Amino acid sequence: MRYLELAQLYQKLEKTTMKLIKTRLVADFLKKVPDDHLEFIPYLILGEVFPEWDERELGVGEKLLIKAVAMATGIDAKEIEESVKDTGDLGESIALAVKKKKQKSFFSQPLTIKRVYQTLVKVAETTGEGSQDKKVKYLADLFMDAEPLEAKYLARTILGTMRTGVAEGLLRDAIAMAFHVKVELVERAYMLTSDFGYVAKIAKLEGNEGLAKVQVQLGKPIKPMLAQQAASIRDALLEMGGEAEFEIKYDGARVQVHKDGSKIIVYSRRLENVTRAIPEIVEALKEAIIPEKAIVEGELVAIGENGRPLPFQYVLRRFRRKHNIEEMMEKIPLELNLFDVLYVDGQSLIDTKFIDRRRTLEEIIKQNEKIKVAENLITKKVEEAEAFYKRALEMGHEGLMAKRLDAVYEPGNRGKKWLKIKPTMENLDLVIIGAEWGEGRRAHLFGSFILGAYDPETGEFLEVGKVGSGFTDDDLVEFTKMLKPLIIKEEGKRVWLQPKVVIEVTYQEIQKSPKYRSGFALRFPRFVALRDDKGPEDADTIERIAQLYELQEKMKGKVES
Ligand SMILES: Nc1ncnc2c1ncn2[C@@H]1O[C@H](COP(=O)(O)O)[C@@H](O)[C@H]1O
Ligand SMILES: [Mg+2]
Repeated sequence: MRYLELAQLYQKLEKTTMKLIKTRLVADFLKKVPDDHLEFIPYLILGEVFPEWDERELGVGEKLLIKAVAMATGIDAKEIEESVKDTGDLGESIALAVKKKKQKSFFSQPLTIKRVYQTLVKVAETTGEGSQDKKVKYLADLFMDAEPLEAKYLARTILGTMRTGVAEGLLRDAIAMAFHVKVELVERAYMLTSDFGYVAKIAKLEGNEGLAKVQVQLGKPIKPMLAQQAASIRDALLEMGGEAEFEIKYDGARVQVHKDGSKIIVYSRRLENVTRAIPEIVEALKEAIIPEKAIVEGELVAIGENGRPLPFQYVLRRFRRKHNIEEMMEKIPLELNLFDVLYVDGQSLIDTKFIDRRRTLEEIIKQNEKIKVAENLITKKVEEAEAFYKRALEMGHEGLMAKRLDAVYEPGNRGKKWLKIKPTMENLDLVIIGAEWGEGRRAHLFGSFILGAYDPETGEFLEVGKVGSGFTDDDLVEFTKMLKPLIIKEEGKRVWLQPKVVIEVTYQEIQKSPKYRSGFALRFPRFVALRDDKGPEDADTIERIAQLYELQEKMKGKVES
């Protein structure tokens, strides 16, 4: 299949604002894709080369890209740069360079999707000595045969700036539509493997039966099972049927570990491969995990000099690797509190009752300085769990998790099989979808941020509030530098932003406002932290908010006596 057909799809996608039309376009295209392109085509359709959990990345910036295009077209980098000043878009200017290339090298050897994909992969894997020059050459080889339209999309694909309105929801729907399979099964398989390519392939070749048989695949992250919040230990035990597994709810960053022999991959909550950020934990895991193959997950916690937990922000700091891992391992010691096992030696435990998974976890983990098994208590006595809860809080943790003993693991689901019990309404993790410049001496900084809750089915982020409290001057400076590149529209003090930054905020109250489309509004939110271990698509949803609203109202309804 020619890359031109894919470029033509991108163009059609950009020419419609309609999700249903986009779904159709993508589905029709998926139907034409050769079977051996299915494993990667979904990502290319999203304008990405690899799944977010891959670790591989094209180490190509605007300059290197321009250099490759200049090399491929015979047009000076400066000229391409000067073109951007008139076009306002590098993609369009690259298309022009390629269009002009016709004068000196008129015939192209038509780009195939296969060649483009294989090239991008080679580029990403070229990190050796003179990786940069090699990447320029691979890309130049590609742009030499590109048609203008193709070049524009190849460029945006390389830069990660593709703007097709295709989100995971639409891609899921497109796969279901293209191969006449149940969207629920496409979703089930996606929650288990986080791999749209894998899911699409199976959908096409095996249909529903195949999708229903999909099991976790070692190395591919499983979307984490989430939890609803209960008002109290008592309420949690009641919901559980009178008995439950209780565990300390550790305040750190959730990670998922895949082990194959001595090979370890650790994924963060947003499924970023963060293995490289925590070498000491990886080493500890090779030792702590007994079975050759396993997938387990836990809460990675920063530990202070007094042995108590440090703020979870410290763990997220470790993930960003802004300082040398060497210094940070010293400055920010970590401990991983494992709380689930989803696979062991070729056997998926997703459909295994929790009690068996926990027993397996206890059996498979030889705890060490770094790797621990979450402390638990299985009880039917509210007072026992309450004592455990009190202790969890005195220990500096968040409270307790209560988990149904007979429940299977539900990838990506925020059900009631796992419940969180805390002393306060949990903070919301929302997407910054806009901001407003501050006033007076703060006019050069964003001083307020519009928060959006993610909508999976639609892919958009609906406004649920505006936070302008809790940020120190430095926070404002940092967020302004971080968000300026995301501006997509500006109007007075108001700026609209690409939905990419998730932040945690407290709120005085969740209000059910007829006002906004979301139906909700947060009363006086306050900044708590940057939650970059969560992608925009991992942010709290309207449903999550509605759930907290119900909890809030349930408690207000109980006020007095
Ligand atoms: N023992 C535990 N079991 C499960 N989740 C835990 C535990 N300790 C801390 N956590 C965190 O609590 C969260 C509960 O689900 P949610 O609040 O929906 O993210 C998980 O995502 C983890 O980050
Ligand atoms: Mg947490």
